[PDB]
Amino acid sequence: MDTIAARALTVMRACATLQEARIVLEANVMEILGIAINRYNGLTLRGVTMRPTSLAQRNEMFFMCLDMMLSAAGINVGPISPDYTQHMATIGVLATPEIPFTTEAANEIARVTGETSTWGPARQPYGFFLETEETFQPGRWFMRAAQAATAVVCGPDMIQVSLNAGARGDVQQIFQGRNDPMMIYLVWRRIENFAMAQGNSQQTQAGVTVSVGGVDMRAGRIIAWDGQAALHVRNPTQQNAMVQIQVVFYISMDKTLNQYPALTAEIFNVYSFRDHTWHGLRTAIRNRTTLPNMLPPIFPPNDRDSILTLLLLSTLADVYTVLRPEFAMHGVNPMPGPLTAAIARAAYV
Amino acid sequence: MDTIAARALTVMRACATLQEARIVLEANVMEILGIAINRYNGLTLRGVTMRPTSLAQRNEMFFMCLDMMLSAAGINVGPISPDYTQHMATIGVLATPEIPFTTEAANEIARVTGETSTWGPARQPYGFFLETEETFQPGRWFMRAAQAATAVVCGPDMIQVSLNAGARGDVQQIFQGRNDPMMIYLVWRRIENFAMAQGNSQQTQAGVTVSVGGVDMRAGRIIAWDGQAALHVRNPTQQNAMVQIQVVFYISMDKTLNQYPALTAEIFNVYSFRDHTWHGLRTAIRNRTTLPNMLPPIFPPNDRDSILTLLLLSTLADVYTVLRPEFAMHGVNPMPGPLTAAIARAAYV
Amino acid sequence: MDTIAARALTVMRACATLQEARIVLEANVMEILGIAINRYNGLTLRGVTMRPTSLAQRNEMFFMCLDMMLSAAGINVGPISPDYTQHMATIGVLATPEIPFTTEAANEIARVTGETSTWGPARQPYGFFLETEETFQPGRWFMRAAQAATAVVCGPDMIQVSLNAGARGDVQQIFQGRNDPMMIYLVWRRIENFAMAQGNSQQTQAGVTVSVGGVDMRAGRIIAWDGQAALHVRNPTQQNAMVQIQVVFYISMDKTLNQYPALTAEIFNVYSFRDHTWHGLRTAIRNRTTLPNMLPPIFPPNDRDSILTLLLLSTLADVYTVLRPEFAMHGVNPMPGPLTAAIARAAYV
Amino acid sequence: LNDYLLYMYNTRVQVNYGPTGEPLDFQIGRNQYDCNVFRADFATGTGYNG
Repeated sequence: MDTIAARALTVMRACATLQEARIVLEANVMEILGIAINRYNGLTLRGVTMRPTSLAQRNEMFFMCLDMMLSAAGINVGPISPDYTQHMATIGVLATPEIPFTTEAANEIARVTGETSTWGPARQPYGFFLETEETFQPGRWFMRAAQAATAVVCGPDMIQVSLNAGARGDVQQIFQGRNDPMMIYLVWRRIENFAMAQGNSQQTQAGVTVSVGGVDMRAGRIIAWDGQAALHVRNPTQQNAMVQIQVVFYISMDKTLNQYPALTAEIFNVYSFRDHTWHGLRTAIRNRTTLPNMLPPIFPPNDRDSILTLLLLSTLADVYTVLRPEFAMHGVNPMPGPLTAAIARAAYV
Repeated sequence: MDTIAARALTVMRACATLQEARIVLEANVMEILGIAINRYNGLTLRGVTMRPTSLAQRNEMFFMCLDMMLSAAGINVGPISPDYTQHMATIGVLATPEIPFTTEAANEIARVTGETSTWGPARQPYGFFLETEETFQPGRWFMRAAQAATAVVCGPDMIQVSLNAGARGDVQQIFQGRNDPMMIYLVWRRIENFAMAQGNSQQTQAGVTVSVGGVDMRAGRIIAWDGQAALHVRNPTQQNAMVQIQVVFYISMDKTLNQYPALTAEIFNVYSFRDHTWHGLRTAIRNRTTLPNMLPPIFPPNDRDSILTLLLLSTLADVYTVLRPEFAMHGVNPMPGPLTAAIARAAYV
Repeated sequence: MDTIAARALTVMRACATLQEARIVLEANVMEILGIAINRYNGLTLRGVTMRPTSLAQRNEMFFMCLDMMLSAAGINVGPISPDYTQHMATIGVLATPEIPFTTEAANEIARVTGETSTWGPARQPYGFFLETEETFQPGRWFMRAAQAATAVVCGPDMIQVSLNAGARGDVQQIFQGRNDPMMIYLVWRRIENFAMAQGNSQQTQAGVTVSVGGVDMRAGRIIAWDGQAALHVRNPTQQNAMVQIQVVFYISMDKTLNQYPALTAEIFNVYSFRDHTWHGLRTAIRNRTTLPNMLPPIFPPNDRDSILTLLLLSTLADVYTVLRPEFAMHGVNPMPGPLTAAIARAAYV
Repeated sequence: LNDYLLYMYNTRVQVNYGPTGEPLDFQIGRNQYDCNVFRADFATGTGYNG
């Protein structure tokens, strides 16, 4: 199955090699296409040429990559064009052990299937307290009734603790319950000048100490907190004190855009416009998938199928570029006037 | 044209394989360099050997890579060295169809020319309100004369609306006119404790609602906003209320650093020092380009020629590393003492 | 030495190609492994097959990849398994000239040795004022005794100057002394509504100017600052003013995650779980290095040996995925189940 | 079979013998391939038919 996808990839990547009419190919290519094309036309009956020159020959080859791309993904696009029809048989061609694939493509899939099958620690892209409903003014005093120490949020990655003179207490519970962190990296500071309950300026005297799991920690230094240890703040000072604790970044098992090398660059290449023909194509293709048809996913995907699809489409995009295919598509009305940023803008719904 | 570029790239990466003298080469390489060199020494009359050993043989090969690198980027550095004379006929060599290029090289150039010619949605690196002249204190009340609801910026990615008891009004106009966003991702929270015009602490009561285009949205949840729909805030509470709205990230068709796979890592490799000989060579090359000669562009380039150039240099850079070339350069004086983080720091003007 | 590392990578990436039993291999692959395994079994005396099928044949090969992966990174794990024993003769195999390596591998190593042996300007990851101990409330008036202008930090990438009516003064010293920037990109704004020492709202009148090294800069525009020039702030206005200067980002010669193309994903791959047998194997190997055995280094390494290792392990991780080896490891008690997100979480100490 | 897999009237191929002196231990082929498979186990029938 992976082998299948690897082959499909190898072929499309090999088709992108066709830039000119009389150029000579890399030994590697003439070995791949020669076989592939023959086996393809063998079960497809289409007229794919090794060196397409016309346009109908180029469209044909593109339809081929398209077929292999869709197949390798497991997509049944349905009636999307009058000029193109999808041959389910392409899957059988890709299952032919006789068609070789590149080492590059081999490892490429191995990585996807490898990581997409298991979990791992990774730097989360957004602030820790991004999903909070209530936020308080940064640098302002706030003491919840009956408490000597009051921890509270003040931003997407910021919290501040209001300690009374000589007060102490745990703060960890304001962090827990959200997400499922493995290690939270903290860096606390002293709010030297903060506003009081009335508005008057106040000073935080040096001497306040923040200890994690017992051991005392310095201010302005990153701290490896396990999220479970006791986050204890003490104020031995004879005045009101306020200290801010920052979640510089945290790591969890949720997949990020760095699960696979330059995944982002690909995603962009796929969501890109090019022209109306490509636009609609790429769209209609993703309609069958869980991925958003024309606007990047808010949250990075986590399943083999999705990741794969993207890589395949990205490659098919490059193939599209080199082949310069022209053909119809349901609901796509091409505007020939030199294409600009303005026209492209409009196309996105 | 793309073919010319891909060939140049292939040759450089092919030369990059020569790390030692006796080592056996991948038969694929022997074909490439066998042809390339034969047609180069024929149209340039230089003595480049496939298996260099001396040093002058190594330099000669590098000058070739440089000649191609330049010819491919369409650059004419002029008289920058007493040892090197850029022979412009290199383009003629890079146009020889008998010279093959790698599948990798093909897909590489196809990508550059691919995205460079069209637009696409990107995550955008900086904050939405980065280019604002004015800013307000985060968490402080402000009511512009005669209004009942006043939106006001308070950060690079932050705004806050001051609502009177029972007030309501649109906010969208504060976002408009800036950049060219396609989709702005929001996440609003309630500023539970803010400062009044006088300084006293005020509370925001639960009941405030923020609706996008008519539909009511929850607090602390990311929202896909097109930027045109009505961002209407309502305060059915019998007290003053202040809410903070955050632009976690937005998307626009402006090229970012993720247009081409690991563009950043490539850039770094080019802007690196290595040694003075390299440094100056690289600078002198970029003096011909619209790209900053020794400091990362603040804004990511967006044209074929730019990106293309960078890559050709990045490769030419590795070619430099492996070959270990030694030559004179006008206006550059080599300091042979071991090279330290200090010596390099000084070379960057 | 570099030649040695590339060969090891070539072999590993080649072993990854064996996804199935009867699949047709690229003539290139057979030619390589044919020599590699023939010479390895000669100096090691083990039985590795080109077309492994059983399991012991699969382990034998994986062990070979491990032996090479280690020899290349220069590691000696010692007694960590009853099934496996590291042969030091493996280094002699990776030096045998008759064993070729790919163009891809050569260009991969040349990139590591390249940027690792020198420095370069790169966008730093965290905020400028991250390693600070004291922070003040953003938007609050604070004038240090006897001064007409008082600059003070209020965020990880923020500072705010408090000017008196008709006051002027240099500010550059608050930035200096930290890190070792080459260029610090700024963008200043006028705090249109700030809190006074007492709590009342105060307006900043238009007219306040900021000039770098003499020349006057606009508000809300990015400013390339060399960190040495005179950052002067003036206030010709007849009232109290407050402006915020932001360090959007800055560049320094410290290695970042973008030193090597998509290094992030390569790291994530190695730090991923897969299964207990992997987890332990990867950990036990990292115990011989300066790298954290099971959690992403907060700070991106900067030495040849460190990065080189990450790549060899990232690749060996893929080799693991494809070969599906099964063997014992001291201290590791494998749970033969299907594996869940929970079980992986628990495995990380 | 053995005697004749070993009789090369053309250019010779890599014959990587096995520790056992028993016929068909080697692995002739530029891709190896056991000839040990075509041994002769009666309980398996690994060499001859079916």
